[PDB]
Amino acid sequence: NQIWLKVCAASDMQPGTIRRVNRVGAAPLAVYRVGDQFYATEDTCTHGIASLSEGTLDGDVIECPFHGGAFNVCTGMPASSPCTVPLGVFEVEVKEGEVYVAGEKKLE
Amino acid sequence: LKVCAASDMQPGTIRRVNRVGAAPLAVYRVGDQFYATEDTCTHGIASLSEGTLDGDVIECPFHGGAFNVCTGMPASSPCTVPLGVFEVEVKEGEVYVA
Amino acid sequence: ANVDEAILKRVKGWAPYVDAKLGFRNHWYPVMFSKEINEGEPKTLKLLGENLLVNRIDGKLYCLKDRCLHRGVQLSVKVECKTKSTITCWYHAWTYRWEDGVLCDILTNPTSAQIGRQKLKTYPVQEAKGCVFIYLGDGDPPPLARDTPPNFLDDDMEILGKNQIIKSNWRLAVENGFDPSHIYIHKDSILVKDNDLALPLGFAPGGDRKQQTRVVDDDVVGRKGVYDLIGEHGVPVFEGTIGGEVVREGAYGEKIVANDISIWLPGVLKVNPFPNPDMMQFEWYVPIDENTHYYFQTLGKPCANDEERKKYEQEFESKWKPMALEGFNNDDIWAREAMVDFYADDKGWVNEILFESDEAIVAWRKLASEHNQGIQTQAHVSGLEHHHH
Amino acid sequence: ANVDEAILKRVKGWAPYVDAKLGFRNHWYPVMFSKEINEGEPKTLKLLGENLLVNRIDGKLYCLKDRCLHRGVQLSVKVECKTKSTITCWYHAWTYRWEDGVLCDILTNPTSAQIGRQKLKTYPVQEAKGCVFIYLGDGDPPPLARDTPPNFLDDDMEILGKNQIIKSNWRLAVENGFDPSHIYIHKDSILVKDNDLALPLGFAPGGDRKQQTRVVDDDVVGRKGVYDLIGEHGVPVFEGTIGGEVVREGAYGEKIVANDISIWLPGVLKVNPFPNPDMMQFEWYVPIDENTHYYFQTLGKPCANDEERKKYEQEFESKWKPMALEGFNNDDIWAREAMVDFYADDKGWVNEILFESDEAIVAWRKLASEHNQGIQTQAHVSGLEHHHH
Amino acid sequence: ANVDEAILKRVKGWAPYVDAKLGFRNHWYPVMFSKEINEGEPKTLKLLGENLLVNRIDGKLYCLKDRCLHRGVQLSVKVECKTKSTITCWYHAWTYRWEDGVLCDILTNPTSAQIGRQKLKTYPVQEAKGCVFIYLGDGDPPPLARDTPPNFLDDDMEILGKNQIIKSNWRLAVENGFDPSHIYIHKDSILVKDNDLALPLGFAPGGDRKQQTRVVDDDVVGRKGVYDLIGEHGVPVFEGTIGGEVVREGAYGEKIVANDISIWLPGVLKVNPFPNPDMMQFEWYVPIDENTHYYFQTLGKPCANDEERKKYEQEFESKWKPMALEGFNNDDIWAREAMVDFYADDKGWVNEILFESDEAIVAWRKLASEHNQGIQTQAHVSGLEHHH
Ligand code: FES
Ligand code: FES
Ligand code: FES
Ligand code: FES
Ligand code: FES
Ligand SMILES: [Fe+2]
Ligand SMILES: [Fe+2]
Ligand SMILES: [Fe+2]
Repeated sequence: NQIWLKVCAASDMQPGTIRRVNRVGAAPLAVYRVGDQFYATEDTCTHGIASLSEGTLDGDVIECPFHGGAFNVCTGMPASSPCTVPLGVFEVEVKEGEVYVAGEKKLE
Repeated sequence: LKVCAASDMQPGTIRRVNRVGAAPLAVYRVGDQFYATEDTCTHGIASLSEGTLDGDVIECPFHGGAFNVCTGMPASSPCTVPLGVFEVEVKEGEVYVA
Repeated sequence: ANVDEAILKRVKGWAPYVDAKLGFRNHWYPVMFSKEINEGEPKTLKLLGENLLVNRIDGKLYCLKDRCLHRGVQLSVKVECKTKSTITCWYHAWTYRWEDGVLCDILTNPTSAQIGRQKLKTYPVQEAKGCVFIYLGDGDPPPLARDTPPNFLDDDMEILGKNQIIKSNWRLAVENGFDPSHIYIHKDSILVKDNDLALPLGFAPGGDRKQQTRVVDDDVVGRKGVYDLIGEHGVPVFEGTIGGEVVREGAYGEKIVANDISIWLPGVLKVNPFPNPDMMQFEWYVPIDENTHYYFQTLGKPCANDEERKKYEQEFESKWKPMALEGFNNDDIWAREAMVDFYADDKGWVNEILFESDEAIVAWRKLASEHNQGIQTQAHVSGLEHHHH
Repeated sequence: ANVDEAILKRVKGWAPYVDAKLGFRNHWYPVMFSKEINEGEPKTLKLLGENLLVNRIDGKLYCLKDRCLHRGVQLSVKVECKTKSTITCWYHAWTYRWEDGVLCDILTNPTSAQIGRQKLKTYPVQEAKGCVFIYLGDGDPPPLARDTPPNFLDDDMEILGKNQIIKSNWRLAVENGFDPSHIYIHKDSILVKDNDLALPLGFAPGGDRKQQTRVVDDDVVGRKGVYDLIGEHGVPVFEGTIGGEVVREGAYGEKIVANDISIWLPGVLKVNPFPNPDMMQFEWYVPIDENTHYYFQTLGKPCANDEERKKYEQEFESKWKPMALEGFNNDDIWAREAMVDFYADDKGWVNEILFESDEAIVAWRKLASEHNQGIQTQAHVSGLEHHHH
Repeated sequence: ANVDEAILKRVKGWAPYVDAKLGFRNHWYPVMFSKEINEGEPKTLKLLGENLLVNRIDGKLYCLKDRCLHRGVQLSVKVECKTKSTITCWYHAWTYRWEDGVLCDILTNPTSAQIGRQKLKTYPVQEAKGCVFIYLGDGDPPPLARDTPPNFLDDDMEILGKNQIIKSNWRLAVENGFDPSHIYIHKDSILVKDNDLALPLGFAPGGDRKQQTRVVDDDVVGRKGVYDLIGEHGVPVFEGTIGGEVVREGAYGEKIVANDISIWLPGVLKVNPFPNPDMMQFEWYVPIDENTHYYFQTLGKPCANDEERKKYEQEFESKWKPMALEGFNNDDIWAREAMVDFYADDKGWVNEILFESDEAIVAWRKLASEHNQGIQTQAHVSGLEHHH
């Protein structure tokens, strides 16, 4: 259960909600539902120590609660200042109504 | 004490009331209602009867302080000290005040 | 508008006066004594925020704005008066006439299209009673007498005095001067004891509001000002009490002074008689900038011959200057300076809590609001209004 | 509204704290030592942007605003205390009671309608442990205990200290004090060597967000505070590495100091034990204005009697004040000053890049935002503004 | 936008230049001489409003922004260079590589997730002619040659200089330098008398507007500048007169200097020949902030070998530095300063009244406005802003 992490059921997350996944001995992840699509990034804002799962999802844009920085949850690319460092993006797979997230990020 | 008559002043107007060796009053008509306060602003030496009425709120000409003419409560800074209210009665369409 | 429109909206009584941070435009102001400027020795000063140059050519005073029309440098950084009647900017040698401030030569381009087509701003100057007066204004000046108090210009009146830069807005100086209750600050003046003055601590007013002052809107010479009449129906206070107990007394001397106190636009106080029954005091509070004024003090005495003049100038220098203009008015300087902080953000004009003797200050504020000849604006200072094209 | 609304919109976690540039109203603050104010000798200070006058009358302290109601002058420019219980403004003699600020007399017009109808602002004053506290707020004060750290008020605790004005905003001083990792600036302090302290370079945190601190909002006397618990599940760093090579070591002494670090509203740090294992440090960062604070340093040591207390006063005057309050905390003063430019335009509050030990500061910023008793504004300084509907 | 939109809409032709109170981003600028910065001895400077640190490591210069990513302190408050290749913030020991500015270690928390995941801003630095140039810009720099006047970088060209800080906006310094008529201020200069210089008081412009200057837009190396050609069709004034009366005379002298005057982006003036017929003056006006600039003065002279270099070194030191760089140019310094107040509120740009010789300055303003590589803003200084 390290390559793919069992998160939750696909219909157990309303379009435009965020869910935090605690991995043991590594940084937590954030899984977002934008409409019918699922995406995942590191949970930790790249600008500090804020948890992005306590931010505001506005479509495909997560707003950090600390300084109002933001990221595209699809690309992980910064969407508002002061964020400049891209989030780690984690592949999600919906296999049999079941949400799985990669235990390792795509290579930058 | 006699002041004037119900139709001697209009809705939304003020009227100074001097007194035989006494601190002048200000009489207001708010619709067809009549109220009396001190004429002197509690924030300095202004005459409120020379200010602007805005419903039940007299605005002081000096610094823009304001009072409710019913209650005497400060309604605008810099006023903090409430305005002395006087009892008002009209019998036969002749406005008397206490 | 020099002041937040939210403050001006609140001061309906006298908004133009609260706006008048830099002073009133189109008025005469004294800036120095005749003897302070010699033939062909030009002097720099700042007046209602404007850098000015003054010169004496063939005994007559001329005033240029101290700003080259070209790149906006001060001519005064390096004065080059290269012919009797001109001044040459040190930078590209644009040359102006004192007499009309016409651009008449350019030593760097004698063939320039600018020559004769540009004019440096100038201001009317006029010596009177040994004083240099500048009309900080546009168009043809009015007669000096409009902006001087009664009797200043009387032929017999010998005017002696002194001038310095005080770090307060001119309005705080005016109001302190004309303030009937402010006499409390003078209660320990060397002048009061050593010249045997009667000086109460204040006045308990009587009569009605109108009686506290006489507003002068009716002067044939066009003067505008206010007399303080608190003494006419008022009870002088010679015993100061706190909770029934006497803690201070007034001065019970023989000489009654200051029976006649008047303030005039553009900002000049007359106290008559002062500081002795044979004398009167004329003092100006002249705007230099928002934070600064000239405290231009004079004492007048009628002098019918050249013996009396010599007699006066000797007791001015030995008695009245150091006892009155300094030993009495020095307390007025730090009183003014102490009001700076409260008025500096313009909020004092809203937050001040006035009492009955401030009737005289309110009358001056209305007078000044209704009868000033213009508000000086930062626009005038940076030179974006009423120049030559 | 001390800060651009667009900045406040961005700092959703702690908007009130970022707004609190002038400090929190409705808390007690230490401003001076009891021994610096003598019977009938009024003392001036500024606190939360307000000029204050403190006086001792029959041994008890009272506090008036140093700003006359009339024309906004400081009474302190020329103090006239004419009776025991009153102060008279040097200008127009408005006279106020120390005990309740009531305008009880005016020497210049004993008939004024203002007499008994106007009130100069008062602030409560309390002495504890030789320290003068002022309640910079409105109405009935809470007990001093609410706004002091645990054990400061204990009967056994001998408090010695010093006070000075430091040029930074009070919040920079608070955050520097409670910052677990800032201990790096102290690595070469004379006191670490001369008092054989154990002092790491920093901490590798363990556990989760919640275990890094204990947020106290449930004390019996109402204190609101945060304990720094980075040490409980965290590893002290004694070997500082670059590319895996050791370039600096921490200090290896036997004396364990600073186990127990807490910050309390309105901005007071408790460090226990420090600088010695039988002592505590309590330090306040008191807001004077947006650019300035009092660094009010105290050292607590339980002494049971006259004997102990005199030895402690000797090792305070000879060792602790110079070795610790100066030799250790001098680094804290210039560290605070080094943060001024980044935070000066309020941009720092958006652009800072935090790391893990900043959890303690973040917990402080949220605690202060949620449990402060009000934001001091420029309107509290000059005069509250409100328009009718 | 550093200037009110109301003022920029009125100076339509050269709005970009009026907006550039902080200077132009994405150019090279000289800040000091090579000799002023030693191996492992970091130095501070402010450039285009940014605090920077320069260090020399195995002979090579590196430039980091002097602002810790963490709590925004200057690292130079207490420099801690703990390895040859890094600098460690004094506050919480965030440690950066000089080479690329990567946050490579944190002594106070070696387990931090920020490690390897943040980068302090770096700028390219190059030494040429014993001068230190910093590329205050983003991405790969252009060749240094683009931002130097022609001949400065020539192999035989021996460059000696003087640098100092002056309290005027850089643009007032540029305009003064290139103002053909400003030479009036130099009329009593001791260099004139002593090196026996010919110096007019001024110029009667001849020819048409376009012949007053040559706007250079076609240099192979990308240079963008203006030659002042007022000397070609115009008449040099040697007798200044007020109503036909001679009041002042020019400098009658044998030595002909300053035939060839050119201003170049980003703000360097070339005067050939000066202050002697076999030498040229290259002088930059480098923006430090709104109110301040480096007056970076150099004198160039071709020298074949060490016997001639040593010769030039000697009379720079004993003649040209004291007599020209100081004795001539000091009047430019106070002239610059005399313009601050009129231009302070950005209103001088509207309110000046130009005359014929100002065509040179008008050509620089238009050239600066269309060929500059970027406007430095307060956003670059404190941190770029943007909301979605
Ligand atoms: S921690 Fe997310 S924007 Fe700063
Ligand atoms: S006197 Fe009425 S608002 Fe001040
Ligand atoms: S600025 Fe006066 S001549 Fe150019
Ligand atoms: S200012 Fe204090 S009594 Fe007038
Ligand atoms: S400010 Fe540099 S490491 Fe914290
Ligand atoms: Fe006076
Ligand atoms: Fe510390
Ligand atoms: Fe020059």
